[PDB]
Parts: sequence; structure tokens; C-alpha cells
Amino acid sequence: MRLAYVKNHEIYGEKLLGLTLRERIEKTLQRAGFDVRFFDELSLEEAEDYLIILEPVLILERDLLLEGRKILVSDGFTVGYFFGGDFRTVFDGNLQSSIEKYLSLNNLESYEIWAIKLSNDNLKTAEKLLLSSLISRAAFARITLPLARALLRIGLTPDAVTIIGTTASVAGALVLFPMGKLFPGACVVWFFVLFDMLDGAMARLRSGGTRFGAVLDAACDRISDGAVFSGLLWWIAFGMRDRLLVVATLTCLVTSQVISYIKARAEASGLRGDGGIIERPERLIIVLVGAGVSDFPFIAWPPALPVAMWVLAVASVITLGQRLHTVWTSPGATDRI
Amino acid sequence: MRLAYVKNHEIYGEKLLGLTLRERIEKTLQRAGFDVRFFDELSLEEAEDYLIILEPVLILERDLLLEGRKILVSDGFTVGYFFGGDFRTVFDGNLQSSIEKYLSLNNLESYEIWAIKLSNDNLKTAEKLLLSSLIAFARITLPLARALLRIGLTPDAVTIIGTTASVAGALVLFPMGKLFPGACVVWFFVLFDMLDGAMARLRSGGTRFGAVLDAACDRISDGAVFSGLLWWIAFGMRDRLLVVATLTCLVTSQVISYIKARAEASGLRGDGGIIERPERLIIVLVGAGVSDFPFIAWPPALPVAMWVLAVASVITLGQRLHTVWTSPGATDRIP
Ligand SMILES: CCCCCCCCCCCCCC(=O)OC[C@H](COP(=O)([O-])O)OC(=O)CCCCCCCCCCCCC
Ligand SMILES: CCCCCCCC/C=C/CCCCCCCC(=O)OC[C@H](O)CO
Ligand SMILES: CCCCCCCC/C=C\CCCCCCCC(=O)OC[C@H](O)CO
Ligand code: NA
Ligand code: NA
Ligand code: NA
Ligand code: NA
Ligand code: NA
Ligand code: NA
Ligand code: NA
Repeated sequence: MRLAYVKNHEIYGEKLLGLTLRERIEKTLQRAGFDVRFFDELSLEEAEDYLIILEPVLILERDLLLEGRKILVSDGFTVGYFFGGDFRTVFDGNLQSSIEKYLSLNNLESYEIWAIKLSNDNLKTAEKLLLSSLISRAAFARITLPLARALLRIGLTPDAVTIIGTTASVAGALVLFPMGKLFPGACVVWFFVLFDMLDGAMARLRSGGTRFGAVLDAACDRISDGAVFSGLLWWIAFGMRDRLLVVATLTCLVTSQVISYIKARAEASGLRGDGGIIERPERLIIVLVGAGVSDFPFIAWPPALPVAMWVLAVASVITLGQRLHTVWTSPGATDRI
Repeated sequence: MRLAYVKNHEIYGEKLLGLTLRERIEKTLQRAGFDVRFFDELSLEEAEDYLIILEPVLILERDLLLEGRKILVSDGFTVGYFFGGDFRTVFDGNLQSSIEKYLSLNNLESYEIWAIKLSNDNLKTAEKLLLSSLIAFARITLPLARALLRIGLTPDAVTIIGTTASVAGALVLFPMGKLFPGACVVWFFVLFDMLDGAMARLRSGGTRFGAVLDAACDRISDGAVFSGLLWWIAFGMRDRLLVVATLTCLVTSQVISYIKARAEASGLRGDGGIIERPERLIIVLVGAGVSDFPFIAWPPALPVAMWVLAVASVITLGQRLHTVWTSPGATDRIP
């Protein structure tokens, strides 16, 4: 049903980390559900999908999801094409002319794949990238990049997007949470936290960000977390009138601020301060899911808000210790000044 | 290589200002480029220079430069000997006679250094002289630091103790409405946490970890102060507008410090602002204390201090950000 036509190249005969690039790309495409056909002159068997790979490439993605009609790209180089079966009606023997005709007749999008075009002079980089791949950031890039392109094209800048997302998140948190609309507040806050995350991709498309932009993005993270926790606290203290839960919420707020501060300050002194069980994404998911479940339409479970807040509280205290341990074990930490 | 042979003594195990005299003289001589070897009977390893210290001594000089053949002295007392490697050819097992022979065979000059020969009955004077060497503040802060070091405390321990005591004061006294005693306790133990700097100066000089810990504990103390105040304001006073002002103060106090830390982590500046941590603490603590002052408390001091602080904090939040924006290299593109 799915055929992957790979053009034979000289470098696919080279070995890399025990296996040849030929078998490597073959198994990679087979994992993606493709039947692999190497070729020198293209003969289009009847299929529903065609993945045609013309340049020699090492694919660095484990899970490859291809749909629609796309041009696969990698660092600006056009790796291959993902066409429908209808391309057989346009393929007239001359591959370049058929490809150009098909691109003129159809709507195609670009598909940024984590891969590297193989040449005689970059195989060491291919080895390094394969090791990096073996340890989804690639799927994150493949989703964020078109949105970043669109936002840049309508005149937005990465820092502007940071401020927009942070302002919308604080507005949602401080408006919807105090009046008890925990589920729509959780949705709005999550949407605009994801929105604020786009500034990095936008700066990558501008061939570079700035240090001020990074500092602004992080300080805005702190502002947004403070606002989420403050709006939840307002609801818990004055809506629910729950003193124990206020204790948990104040603990969550202060500890999340200090957890981020430890990493920042350790790096300011030239040390490490990262780590911990609960970082910002897990922290936001636990509190927002707890708030959303507590106000879910029709079948809300109100105890989800306290359970999330208490678990996070303990999970934050522990993290605060863990990061301190990181600072304590960083080289030069106990060095005398 | 140059070897410093120090004769072992019981008194080198005594601690002065947190560190032992053995470790103190060891680090001092290592700063001078010597490999330090403690001994009771001398075995001369091969070296280019020999620094022989026989009496127990505290060296009070930071920069010691030894080049020729010399006799180190201090106020008439012979501190040590600086001989060449050729002393290995004259050492016959008995150190005093070999030293006298080497002195008879060579011409040496007396190098007057700043040191003190240690005895059991002058350790207090030696500690006072060491304190003079390492550095009101002098009458109150330094003796308190010396006392805290003497009972085995270290700077990081005092940081944690002072922060824990201030957090306890804030979280016990403020929520039940005891704003004046809470302000007193918090101020006292913030000063206590500040004693960590003097203790580090008296010891090695402090660590990067210590600096990071002191600052993170500052953040914890500020969070606890504002949280106890918020508890009282929300459930004791039932004043919601003042609660928004207090939440603004809390969040902004965390974020203001985070900006500076994060900018410095990026190699930029982030300090400044109209209201810094000492001013913030003075404002909120004075407002709470005046609001709960004994006999004739003035209730409006708490809200005025908070709202000012809120307005003063938000502005500060911008200023530091502007500082980051104007730091050299801030807006440079990173390829
Ligand atoms: C500084 C931001 C303040 C602007 C807040 C905007 C809220 C608009 C009102 C939205 C509808 C909420 C209705 C409601 O039930 O609560 C009203 C409440 C104020 O009313 P009152 O009870 O104080 O009279 O409303 C509130 O109390 C809002 C609670 C949020 C207060 C916490 C502010 C913390 C700021 C976070 C960091 C700031 C960035 C520098
Ligand atoms: C610009 C700001 C202008 C503000 C103008 C004043 C507004 C009204 C003041 C209310 C404070 C509450 C008054 C009564 C509560 C006293 C607060 C307090 O500290 O109480 C301690 C004591 O334990 C309690 O019994
Ligand atoms: C580390 C920073 C995060 C820690 C955050 C912890 C905040 C909660 C701590 C103590 C509250 C103690 C409550 C003491 C009793 C309440 C007094 C009260 O307000 O009672 C009002 C009364 O019911 C009608 O006027
Ligand atoms: Na951002
Ligand atoms: Na920027
Ligand atoms: Na951000
Ligand atoms: Na209650
Ligand atoms: Na301290
Ligand atoms: Na230290
Ligand atoms: Na401190």
C-alpha cells in the first residue's frame, strides 16, 4: 500500500556504526510502514502512497508519520517527496518534469524531518548526529515551525509573542480562576503557555535569538506561574474558603519560584542547578489537570484540585532539595573564594 | 619543586576561626608554591628548595616570596629556614646540627615576615591578630561570628538556621495576627542569616554554593513573610483588596530577584530598581509593626506600606528588565 522508492547512491554502501547506510535507511523506512524499493531508473508500481528519496540521506527520526502531499526537507535541502498514488497518472518517465508538473497540479506542504544529507565530507557529523538521535523534539520542531513561520510573516517578533502569550495567560488565570471557572481557565492558560513557547522557533527562523529574549522568556515564565497560582489561591481562599488547601497553594507558589531561582542563580555563579522530579512542564500539567478535572463539565471530580495541589507541594519541596544537591555536586561548588 | 617541612605539633589541631592551624599554615604555604609535608623525624625528599618550620607558627601574610637562602624571622623569633636543595647533602639525620652546619657553610639574610609563634597561652592573642589580619560591624558582627565559629558552626549552617528561624517567626506569629512580634523576630533573624558573610570572611572566604544557598534562602524568607502576612490579611482582616496588593508584592519580590539571577546567568546585568530587598523588608515590616504596635496601634500603616510596596515593586520589575535590555550584548543575535 505504501511504497518508498529510494534512489541508489554511492555513499549508501558506506558503513556507519556497524551497519551500512543502505540497510539503515531501509529498516528506518520499513519501520514507518513502507515497502522499500531501491532504484536507478524509476518504475512506479501501483500504490496508495509514494515516498521518493533522491538525495543520499541518513534519517535520524525513529517514528516517521507521513500524510497528505509533502516535500520532505532537512536544513534547507530537499530530501524527498511524499506523493499520492495519483502521481502515477502524471509520471511520464522523466522524473524532474513529472515532479514539477505534480507540484504545479497539487497543494503540497513542507515536512521538516530530522535527517542529514550524506556526503563524502560530513560522515563524522552523521556519526555524531546518529549518537545524539539515539540519546519528541523533532515532532516539536515539525509542529512549531509552520506556526512560527506564519507568525513571523504577519509581522510578529519572538519577544512580542512571548509578551502576548504571557499577558494572555495571566489574564486568563486572574480573570477565570477567581470567579471559579477552573476548566476554561485551565484551557486558556495551557493554550497561551504553548503560544508563549513559540518564540524559540521564531528566533530560530530569524537565524538567531538574543540573550535579552531568553531572559525575558524565563522571567515571563515566572510571572505566568505566579499568576496561575495566585488565581487558584484566590478561588481556594475566597471561593471555597479552604485554609488547608491555601497552605498547599502558597507552598506551591513559593517553591515553584524558588525552584526556578535556584537554577538561575547557580548558573550565574557558574554552577549547575537543574534536575528534580517536577520541572515547569510537569508542574503546569499537574496543577492544570487538577483544576480542569475539578471543574470538568457534567462529571467534575472536585477532589482532583486538592490531590494535585498536595502532591505538587510535596513534589516541589523534594525538587527544591534535589536542585540544591545539584548545586552542591557541581564542580567548584565548595571551592574557597 | 619546593618542599615545606613543617614539624608536627599538637596545637596545630586547634581551630582558630573555624579552621585548624595545621590546615591554615598548609594552605598559606601552598599559596607560596610549596608542597607541604608534616613530620616528626625528618626524611629529606629530593627538592630544589626547602622551607623548614620547627616551632608551631601562624603565618599572617598572604603573599610570601622566597627566592634565595634565608632565615625567616618575626619580632626576633626565628620562624623558619629557607635553604637550597644542597641542604640534602648536609643533612645527617640530626636536624638541629645539620641546620647549624648549613648556616655555618652559607651566608643568609634575615627575612622579616609577619607571623606569630603559637603556644597554649597565647591562642586568644593569635586569634585576635588573625582577625586583624583578615579585616558597630567590628564590635558586634565580628565577635558574634567568632563565637559562632568557636562552637563548631559554619557559615552555611548559620544561613540555614537564620532562614529557618525567620520563616518560623513569619509563619507562626503573622497568621495569628501578632504582627509586631513577628516583625521583630523576622528582622532579628534576617540579620542572623546575614552573619554568614562575616563567618565566611573569617574562615576560607566562602563558596559559590554558599552564595547560591544564601540567596535562595533569601527568596524563601521573603516568600514566608508575605505568605504569613497574606494569611492574616485574608482570614483575619478579611481584606481582599489588600490581598491583591500582598500577592503582587509576593510574586514581584520573587520575580525581581529572578530577573537579576537569570540575566547574570546569561552574562548580562539585572540589578537596580527603586525598592531593593532591604528597602522592601523595611517597608513591609514597619507597616505590619505600626499596625500592631503596643498600646496605640495605627491600623492604616499595613495597607499603605503594602500598596506603596506593590506600586514600588511593579516599577522595579520594569527597571531591571530595562537594565537587561540595556546590558552590553543583550540584543546581539546568537547565530
Ligand atoms: C495585579 C493584577 C490585578 C488585576 C486583577 C484582574 C481581575 C479582574 C476581575 C475579574 C473578575 C473576578 C471576579 C471575582 O470574583 O473577584 C474579584 C477580585 C477583586 O474584587 P474584590 O473582592 O477585591 O473586591 O478580583 C481579583 O482579586 C483578582 C485576583 C488577582 C490578584 C493577584 C495579582 C497577582 C499578580 C501576579 C503577578 C503580577 C505581574 C507583575
Ligand atoms: C493607600 C492605602 C490607603 C488605606 C486606607 C486605610 C484603609 C482601611 C484600613 C484597613 C486596615 C484594617 C484595619 C483593622 C485591622 C488592623 C490590621 C492589623 O494589623 O491587625 C492586628 C490585630 O491583631 C487585629 O486585631
Ligand atoms: C515557605 C512558604 C510557604 C508557607 C506558607 C504557609 C502559610 C500558612 C501558615 C500558617 C497559617 C497558620 C494559621 C494560624 C491560625 C489562623 C488565624 C486566623 O486567621 O483566624 C481567623 C479567624 O478564624 C476569624 O477571624
Ligand atoms: Na516565550
Ligand atoms: Na530579542
Ligand atoms: Na515564557
Ligand atoms: Na476553611
Ligand atoms: Na545567610
Ligand atoms: Na560557603
Ligand atoms: Na539568606
